Amino acid sequence: SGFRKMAFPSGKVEGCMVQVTCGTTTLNGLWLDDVVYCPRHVICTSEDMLNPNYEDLLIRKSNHNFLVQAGNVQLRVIGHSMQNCVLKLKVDTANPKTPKYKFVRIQPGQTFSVLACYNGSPSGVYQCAMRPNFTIKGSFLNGSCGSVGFNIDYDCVSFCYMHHMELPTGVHAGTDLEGNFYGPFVDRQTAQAAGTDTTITVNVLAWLYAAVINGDRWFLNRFTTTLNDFNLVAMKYNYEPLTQDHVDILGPLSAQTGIAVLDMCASLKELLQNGMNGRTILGSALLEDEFTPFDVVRQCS
Amino acid sequence: GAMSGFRKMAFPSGKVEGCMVQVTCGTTTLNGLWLDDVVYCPRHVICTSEDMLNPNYEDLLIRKSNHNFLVQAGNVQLRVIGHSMQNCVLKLKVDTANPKTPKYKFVRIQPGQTFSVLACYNGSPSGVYQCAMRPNFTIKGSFLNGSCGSVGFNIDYDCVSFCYMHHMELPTGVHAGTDLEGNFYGPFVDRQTAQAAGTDTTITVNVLAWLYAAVINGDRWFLNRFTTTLNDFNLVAMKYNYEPLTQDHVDILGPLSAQTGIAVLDMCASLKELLQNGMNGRTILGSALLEDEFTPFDVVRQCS
Repeated sequence: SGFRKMAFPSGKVEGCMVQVTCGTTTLNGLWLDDVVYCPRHVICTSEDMLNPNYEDLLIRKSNHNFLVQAGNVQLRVIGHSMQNCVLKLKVDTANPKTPKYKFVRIQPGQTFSVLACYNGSPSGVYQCAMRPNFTIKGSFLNGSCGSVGFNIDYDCVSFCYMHHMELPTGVHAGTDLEGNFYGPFVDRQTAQAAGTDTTITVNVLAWLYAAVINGDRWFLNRFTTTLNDFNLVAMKYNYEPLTQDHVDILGPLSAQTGIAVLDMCASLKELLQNGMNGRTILGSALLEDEFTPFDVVRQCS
Repeated sequence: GAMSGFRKMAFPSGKVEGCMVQVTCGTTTLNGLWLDDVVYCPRHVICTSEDMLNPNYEDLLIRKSNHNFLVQAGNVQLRVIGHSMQNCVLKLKVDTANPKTPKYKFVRIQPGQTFSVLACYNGSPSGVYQCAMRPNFTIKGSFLNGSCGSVGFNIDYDCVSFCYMHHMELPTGVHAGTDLEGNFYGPFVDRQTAQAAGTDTTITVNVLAWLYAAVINGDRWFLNRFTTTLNDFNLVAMKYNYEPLTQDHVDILGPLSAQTGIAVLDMCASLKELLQNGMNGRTILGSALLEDEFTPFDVVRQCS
């Protein structure tokens, strides 16, 4: 018993963090083999910040304009190229601490750990979900530009996120490691705001399944609902619509507990319309939406 | 501002991951911490499930020799060359100093203080979380199976301060353990006897620190124009299962009071009203709950 949110152990990623400086701009970089990956906006001046022509500005940078520091060791930049919004700096030394890794793109609702860094130095690690509006909850004190998000499967680090900007609403926005933004954001200094956020329904259902596996069953009811009737109610509460894909993903939890997904949906519907009525689920008075069905299957099954 | 949407973070766990090993005595396997040439682990590794009701640790340990302990670091077996018990911790001297030993210290913490736990199974790190030692001396730990020997720590400028080692799971799912000198936190024993955590309370000084952080960040909706005496606040707070606030706690909040221009007792009156009204929809620093696992030490440092 005891369902606590956990980040992946961050050691494998800590070994990859470096400091990248271009002129007056300093941020974090990820050093894998002989390449350092970082946000392409490291090359921006205040003059450039509004409507920059990145590829044109970059071909006019000499390698030595890039200062890469790994601890007390300076790495020499021998090449540079841009891949979407990510800058790739080829260095003269392969990182001896490079773990087994892959670059993956995640979907909103999926979870990962972020190793928050400042000036190439790891500060802390936290677990989070990509929100349905493609932002990540977090402050200026939860890491700066170039900090990365990842999952670990067996001994392999799957890098899924790189922080590009902190928005004014206490959330950050960024890209995958191939430089493709998550969400309708751009790497320019312009008025950009996160869209209205919604609750990740499939994760709340996974969390209710976690509560059942842990013997917290007070909210279970005898009813079922259709997927359409549930979605009609859920959307009135700013919950994401549930898809057949989400129903399929919850399949193993349904089979393990003997509670069909649309049976658990009827429990959630009752919780939304009537509240918790002075009760808790897994010791919490609020419904948790940053645990995926896989996080539940991994921690307790 | 700086803390809008603040998320609690654990310390980067790399320096501790390099210290985790698997310790086996007969049929019992758990985690050990390898620092220099010593492996630290719960002394109950020498117990069977049967021994756990009434273990006589001195009698069980005298019967062991160095060769009864199997220590594995990855795929490498470490040779045990000595063993001694220090309170509830077993110390195994090994023939190899850990080359990954970080700069470290052993410290004993107080209830309300925070630390990170690197949850491990069979000497392998599984996850990391941030927590506080509860006022009832327990920790709200992971779902679990074989995490005994997993440790709690803080990191200050590349020095790891080890403050906790997991020993037991209590019937309420919470965890109990010791410091790295083997002294239990709370009135618990490394024995499978009827042991129950006392009623847990909210860490008031941490909630107040969080409210000051919210004010520094321009989130002021919960403030009121009242002040309270320290005793009137404690009379109300205790009705809500909040820890009583002491003059030490009032002193600790001093720099936050000076930075915001809000006297501690003035913030106390605001908390008293929050407890009365509740946070039904509203958020503070982007969170729907009153946070009690963020200390004044960290708020003062993050809000210079």
